[PDB]
Amino acid sequence: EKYIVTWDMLQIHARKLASRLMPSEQWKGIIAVSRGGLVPGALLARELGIRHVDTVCISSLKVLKRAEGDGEGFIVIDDLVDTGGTAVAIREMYPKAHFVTIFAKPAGRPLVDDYVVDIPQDTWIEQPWDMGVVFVPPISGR
Amino acid sequence: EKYIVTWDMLQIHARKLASRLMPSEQWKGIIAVSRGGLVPGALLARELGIRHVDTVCISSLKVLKRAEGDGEGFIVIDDLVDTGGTAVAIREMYPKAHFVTIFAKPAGRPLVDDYVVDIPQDTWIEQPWDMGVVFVPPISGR
Amino acid sequence: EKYIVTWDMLQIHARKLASRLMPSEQWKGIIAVSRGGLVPGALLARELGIRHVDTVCIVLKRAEGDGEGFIVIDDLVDTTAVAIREMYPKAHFVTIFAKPAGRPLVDDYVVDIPQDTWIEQPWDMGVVFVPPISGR
Amino acid sequence: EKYIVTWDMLQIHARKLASRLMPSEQWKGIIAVSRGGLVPGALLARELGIRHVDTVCIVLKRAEGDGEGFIVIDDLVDTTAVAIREMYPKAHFVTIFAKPAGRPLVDDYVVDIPQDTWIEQPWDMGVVFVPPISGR
Ligand SMILES: [Mg+2]
Ligand SMILES: [Mg+2]
Ligand SMILES: [Mg+2]
Ligand SMILES: [Mg+2]
Repeated sequence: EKYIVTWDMLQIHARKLASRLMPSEQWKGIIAVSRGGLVPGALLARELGIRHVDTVCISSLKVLKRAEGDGEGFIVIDDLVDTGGTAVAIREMYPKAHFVTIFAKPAGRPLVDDYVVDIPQDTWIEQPWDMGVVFVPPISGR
Repeated sequence: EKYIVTWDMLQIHARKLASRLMPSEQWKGIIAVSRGGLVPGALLARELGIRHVDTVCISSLKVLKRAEGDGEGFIVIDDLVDTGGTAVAIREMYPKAHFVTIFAKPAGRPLVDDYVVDIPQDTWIEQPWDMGVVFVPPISGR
Repeated sequence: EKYIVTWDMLQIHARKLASRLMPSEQWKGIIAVSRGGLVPGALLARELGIRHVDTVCIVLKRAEGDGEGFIVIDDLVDTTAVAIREMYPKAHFVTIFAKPAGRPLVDDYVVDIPQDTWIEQPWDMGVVFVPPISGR
Repeated sequence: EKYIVTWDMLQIHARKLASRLMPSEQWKGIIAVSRGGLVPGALLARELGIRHVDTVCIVLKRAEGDGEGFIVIDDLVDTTAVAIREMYPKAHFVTIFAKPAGRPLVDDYVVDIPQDTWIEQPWDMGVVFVPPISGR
């Protein structure tokens, strides 16, 4: 299937994830996995009152940029987790961080500490930053 | 739970329902149950190329306004179906129509011919026409 | 150049029109012009608590009467406004948008748009994948 | 009176800015000003295919260098723009919106808003139940 994630829905899932991260005081900062985790990370930062937001950039492996530390007291966030991605690398670099994602495919579940929505292994997900509102012809030309 | 239905999502569900109603040629018109079925009915009419759109109005029972006929060749649409509503009355008035809804609670499933999304019996659903985009304070005042 | 109307924006306009139509009690029902007026009509129905909503499809089908006590609504008015005007001579005719040529044909409208305006309504659109500007 | 910015509108503005920043190849990375510049930054990152995104939190945390080859982005610019200007003297400083007092502080921006403009960003909002205008 093709799972469409709209801006409003991503915000709903993010607020639900933020609620599970309370109390906010247990966190010192947030490390967003670029580029997928940037928007979810910004939403979490807004909800938790956290201003210390950093990034970790990894082309597949090549660490372009890395937030310092072991992730203790930090939340590391990405948009989706599955097998064959960068989840293992993230856990090795920040073994002390709380790793969360918005979405998770079956194979990615054991790689994160928490997530919001379950996605079937076979489902393609379209994120809002990759879409736009445009004219769509009607299904029937009647 | 509180199930939030955004405008974009309602449109996605509606297009998916329209796809199941193809070929369009098997339909002569659409009868929307007011007020819940008005928007879904307008979306279906746009997708199927149907311009003959009528309404059926029923305060709970009192038929304020009724589209004539027995529903043969017509699609009757409402937003949600459950027990204790007007589903039985609709089937009696237009026994020959194709009754569809976007959402269905377990108890309402056997009352309609087709629907798109399953909603738990205990879940409250907020439709987009009842909402708006407004300032929301952060979960944490940190 | 395209004048895009999103669901959120349409809803904001319909609510401005609703507040102008208060008190709701003065109305018997709403007649939506098919298909453009269906969504604006449903929005007014919700805001004004009006359960009696009918339609006019032009004449494939038409609501009874002369529109007395009724609000007739369409989405846009350029130059049907006349057919409605003569079919429901006693109705309060309103639209969300109005182009210069349609302004005198309605009793009220919310948004003024230029005559050459290329407007796209939200029911004709949708959220789809859009290739990035750079292929990098 | 409130100037509301929806996700859809912000995205349209970010894409206009992206097309102005082509070719993407001329850039090494993007430095987003926390937290306002995080979302506009992620949008530019996607449109320009830039994977190197860093942040400056003001100084709780700051990206290395003098901004050479980098795009520094914030959401709005009134009167930090100066701190950035001196921290990354060689960076291309851009914002989505700009109030009159902030205009000369940035190298480029997309939308001009009046100095008394009360702007609300989409990350501070959400879809919630809104009582109908009539209780009928
Ligand atoms: Mg990702
Ligand atoms: Mg209903
Ligand atoms: Mg029209
Ligand atoms: Mg800001």
